[PDB]
Amino acid sequence: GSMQIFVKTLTGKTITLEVEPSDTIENVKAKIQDKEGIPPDQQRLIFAGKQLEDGRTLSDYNIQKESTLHLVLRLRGG
Amino acid sequence: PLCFNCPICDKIFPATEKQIFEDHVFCHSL
Ligand SMILES: [Zn+2]
Repeated sequence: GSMQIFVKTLTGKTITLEVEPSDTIENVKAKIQDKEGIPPDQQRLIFAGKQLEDGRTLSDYNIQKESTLHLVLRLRGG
Repeated sequence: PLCFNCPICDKIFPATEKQIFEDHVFCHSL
């Protein structure tokens, strides 16, 4: 079931995560918070030229095995 | 070309991973 994905920063390191296609974008941000200490409200996740909405799943966005997403950091905006 | 260069930050990306490069350049806009 599960699979690994990567989350790249703009100019730093890359994060490796273990996920399932049924995982929501909100879950993935939780997993980053677990591995890096970044709250989800400070995280924009990007894939294929757009930011990803929290309540949608990876399979929803056609995110597959070994895909690389991008993490752009932010302050909490409302 | 073997590699691409980000036109904004000068990071180098292998040309074979084109979605990842394009996403990187997109993320500058954000
Ligand atoms: Zn760049």
